[PDB]
Amino acid sequence: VMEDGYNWRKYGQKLVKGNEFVRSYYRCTHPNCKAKKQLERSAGGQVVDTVYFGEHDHPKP
DNA sequence: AGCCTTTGACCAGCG
DNA sequence: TCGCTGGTCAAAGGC
Ligand SMILES: [Zn+2]
Repeated sequence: VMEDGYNWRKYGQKLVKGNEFVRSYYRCTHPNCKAKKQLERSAGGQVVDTVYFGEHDHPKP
Protein backbone atom coordinates (compact mmCIF):
# COMPACT_ATOMS: atom_id res chain seq x y z
CA VAL A 1 0.00 0.00 0.00
CA MET A 2 3.06 2.27 0.27
CA GLU A 3 4.30 4.17 -2.78
CA ASP A 4 7.72 4.55 -4.40
CA GLY A 5 6.76 6.56 -7.48
CA TYR A 6 6.22 3.77 -10.01
CA ASN A 7 3.29 1.81 -11.39
CA TRP A 8 3.23 -1.84 -10.52
CA ARG A 9 0.84 -4.56 -11.63
CA LYS A 10 0.48 -7.65 -9.41
CA TYR A 11 1.19 -10.91 -11.18
CA GLY A 12 1.03 -13.37 -8.33
CA GLN A 13 0.95 -13.96 -4.62
CA LYS A 14 2.34 -16.88 -2.65
CA LEU A 15 2.76 -18.14 0.91
CA VAL A 16 6.39 -18.73 1.82
CA LYS A 17 8.71 -19.88 4.58
CA GLY A 18 6.11 -22.26 5.94
CA ASN A 19 2.98 -20.08 5.76
CA GLU A 20 4.69 -17.50 7.96
CA PHE A 21 4.88 -14.63 5.47
CA VAL A 22 3.01 -14.03 2.25
CA ARG A 23 4.82 -12.63 -0.77
CA SER A 24 3.36 -10.42 -3.48
CA TYR A 25 4.88 -10.17 -6.98
CA TYR A 26 4.63 -6.99 -9.06
CA ARG A 27 6.13 -5.89 -12.38
CA CYS A 28 6.45 -2.40 -13.83
CA THR A 29 3.56 -1.26 -15.97
CA HIS A 30 5.65 0.81 -18.40
CA PRO A 31 6.10 -0.86 -21.81
CA ASN A 32 9.21 -2.96 -22.39
CA CYS A 33 10.27 -2.29 -18.81
CA LYS A 34 11.67 -5.46 -17.25
CA ALA A 35 11.79 -4.11 -13.67
CA LYS A 36 10.01 -6.24 -11.05
CA LYS A 37 9.56 -5.88 -7.33
CA GLN A 38 8.20 -8.19 -4.71
CA LEU A 39 7.09 -7.37 -1.23
CA GLU A 40 6.50 -9.67 1.64
CA ARG A 41 3.98 -9.23 4.41
CA SER A 42 3.86 -10.61 7.93
CA ALA A 43 0.96 -12.67 9.25
CA GLY A 44 -0.41 -9.43 10.71
CA GLY A 45 -0.35 -7.67 7.34
CA GLN A 46 2.76 -5.72 8.35
CA VAL A 47 5.36 -5.38 5.57
CA VAL A 48 8.73 -7.00 6.34
CA ASP A 49 10.93 -6.46 3.30
CA THR A 50 10.71 -5.14 -0.23
CA VAL A 51 12.82 -6.53 -3.05
CA TYR A 52 13.63 -4.70 -6.26
CA PHE A 53 14.92 -6.45 -9.37
CA GLY A 54 16.33 -4.65 -12.36
CA GLU A 55 16.01 -1.03 -13.42
CA HIS A 56 13.41 0.83 -15.42
CA ASP A 57 13.99 1.90 -18.98
CA HIS A 58 11.91 5.01 -18.30
CA PRO A 59 12.16 7.62 -15.57
CA LYS A 60 9.68 8.10 -12.72
CA PRO A 61 6.19 9.05 -13.92
C1' DA B 1 -13.75 -0.76 -21.78
C1' DG B 2 -9.35 -0.62 -19.74
C1' DC B 3 -6.90 -1.05 -16.70
C1' DC B 4 -6.41 -3.56 -12.20
C1' DT B 5 -6.36 -8.50 -8.20
C1' DT B 6 -7.09 -12.93 -7.11
C1' DT B 7 -6.39 -17.57 -7.45
C1' DG B 8 -5.06 -22.04 -8.75
C1' DA B 9 -2.27 -24.25 -12.25
C1' DC B 10 1.98 -24.64 -14.19
C1' DC B 11 6.95 -25.21 -14.08
C1' DA B 12 11.73 -24.93 -12.96
C1' DG B 13 15.83 -24.91 -9.83
C1' DC B 14 17.53 -27.91 -5.96
C1' DG B 15 17.89 -30.96 -1.97
C1' DT C 1 14.19 -39.61 -9.21
C1' DC C 2 10.99 -37.22 -6.45
C1' DG C 3 8.57 -34.22 -4.14
C1' DC C 4 9.06 -29.40 -2.14
C1' DT C 5 9.42 -24.72 -2.45
C1' DG C 6 9.13 -20.72 -4.89
C1' DG C 7 8.31 -17.72 -9.36
C1' DT C 8 5.07 -16.98 -13.35
C1' DC C 9 0.91 -17.69 -16.30
C1' DA C 10 -3.54 -17.29 -17.64
C1' DA C 11 -8.51 -17.01 -16.64
C1' DA C 12 -11.65 -15.02 -14.14
C1' DG C 13 -13.76 -11.16 -11.63
C1' DG C 14 -13.97 -6.20 -9.67
C1' DC C 15 -14.02 -1.25 -10.04
ZN1 LIG D 1 9.57 0.50 -15.29
